[PDB]
Amino acid sequence: RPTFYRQELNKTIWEVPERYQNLSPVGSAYGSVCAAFDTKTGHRVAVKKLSRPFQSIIHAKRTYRELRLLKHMKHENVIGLLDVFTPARSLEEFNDVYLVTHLMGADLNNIVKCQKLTDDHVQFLIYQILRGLKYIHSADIIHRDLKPSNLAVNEDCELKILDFGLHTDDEMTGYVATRWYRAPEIMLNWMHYNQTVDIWSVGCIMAELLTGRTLFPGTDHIDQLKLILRLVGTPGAELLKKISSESARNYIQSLAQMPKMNFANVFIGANPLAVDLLEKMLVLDSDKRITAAQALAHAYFAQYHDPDDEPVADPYDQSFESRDLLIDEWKSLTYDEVISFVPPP
Ligand SMILES: C1CCN(C[C@H]2COC3(CCCCC3)O2)CC1
Ligand SMILES: [Cl-]
Ligand SMILES: [Cl-]
Ligand SMILES: [Cl-]
Ligand SMILES: [Cl-]
Ligand SMILES: [Cl-]
Ligand SMILES: [Cl-]
Ligand SMILES: [Cl-]
Ligand SMILES: [Mg+2]
Repeated sequence: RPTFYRQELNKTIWEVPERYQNLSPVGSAYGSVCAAFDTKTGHRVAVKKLSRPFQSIIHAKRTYRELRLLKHMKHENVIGLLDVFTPARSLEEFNDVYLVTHLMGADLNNIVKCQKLTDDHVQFLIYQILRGLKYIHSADIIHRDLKPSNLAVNEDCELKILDFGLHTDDEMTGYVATRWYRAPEIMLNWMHYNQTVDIWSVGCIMAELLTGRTLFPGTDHIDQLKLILRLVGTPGAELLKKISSESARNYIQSLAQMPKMNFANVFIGANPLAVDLLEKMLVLDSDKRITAAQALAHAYFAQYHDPDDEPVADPYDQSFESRDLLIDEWKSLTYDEVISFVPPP
């Protein structure tokens, strides 16, 4: 067991192993984050102290869920776990959880907002998102919250996916980027959704990289749906059959019918191969959207595609999600996962 030291930073007590030095507050409802230098590995890191991890059954289960998922992710284009620790010496005194990851600088917002992106840059950035998603989806995990602020990028244009969906009603209301990248079937709860909700998000992000503008910046759920249907057309009977809410089907049928637009007249001047790929991602019927593995083999990525270097994940057991436990049982499971952690090479 390492030696810990305590300190108060911005009205919060931080007790961490000596290896972590020069802690500097950088952000704060799921927890507080400090930047630090990890003397063991030489990396600058983010250290997150979880806020009230075991205050309710819901919170204790969410803590366990986040820890299991971060321990599993081992891929160049996905954020991984460098360390996890508690200053507790026993389950009896266990109350605080700290998570350690690589410190991320820019996100994709800083890139698209204030940079000139060639088509070659768009190819490489979207390639890396799809490479990470093929890995994530192979474990039957759905990200659910892909958007530019959840994509870290460095000076060499290398990309990592972070901030897995693990949101409230108010946070999705109005003119907010938190909803602009969501597939319509989950935005309006049309049906039980698949992993291709993430592919819809990738299409929205690719369109924005190519044009410098948000694809579907709706002022509310209904305004955003209208923008979406103007581009991809209104649903045919085949998809309407798959929508569960009779009220939702009723609402859809009240709209005048519209054909799919010509994407070459929307994304003027774009690489024709990029246009072709967007038409395969931005399909209203989620059964018919291209998958991550299929998209990697698309001719738009011929420069980067290497089928011997696009790995899949080890199997991921999520049976706990249907389990009904007490706070102290979720807490004990989390404790076991903290003490069994093995750091990467
Ligand atoms: C590339 C730059 C981003 N979009 C902007 C969006 C906003 O409303 C719509 C949605 C798509 C169907 C047309 C209307 O365009 C235009 C071209
Ligand atoms: Cl990482
Ligand atoms: Cl503790
Ligand atoms: Cl964003
Ligand atoms: Cl990175
Ligand atoms: Cl439903
Ligand atoms: Cl058109
Ligand atoms: Cl597992
Ligand atoms: Mg985020």
